[PDB]
Amino acid sequence: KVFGRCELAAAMKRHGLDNYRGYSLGNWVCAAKFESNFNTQATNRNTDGSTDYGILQINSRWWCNDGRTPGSRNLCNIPCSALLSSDITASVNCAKKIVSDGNGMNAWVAWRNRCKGTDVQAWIRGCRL
Repeated sequence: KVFGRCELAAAMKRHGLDNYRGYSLGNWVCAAKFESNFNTQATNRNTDGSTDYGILQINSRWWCNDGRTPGSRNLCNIPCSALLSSDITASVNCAKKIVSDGNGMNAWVAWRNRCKGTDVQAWIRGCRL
């Protein structure tokens, strides 16, 4: 499922992401935009053999099990395929664990390079939240 900007904002808000660990809703929507272009089915292979899954491009080396990343930890206790679902619950729950890890949203490269320090409030403009 490819989410609309405001549709995703509302879904993330309902799932408790607005201001989670101090990150306003705009940050999460911006991250999703640049990580997967709002597509829940996005997957990307990394040079180290691990794969990024879903709306927030969560990595298989540490967070989910995809059966093909040797020596990986499954910290979110879920199969990576669960992260490609149209229901973002699994992605959100796992994202919460990642952002609490210590590096905050810096864990998401696209966020660090394209959202951090920008007017993230623009990502939720016009939305009925």
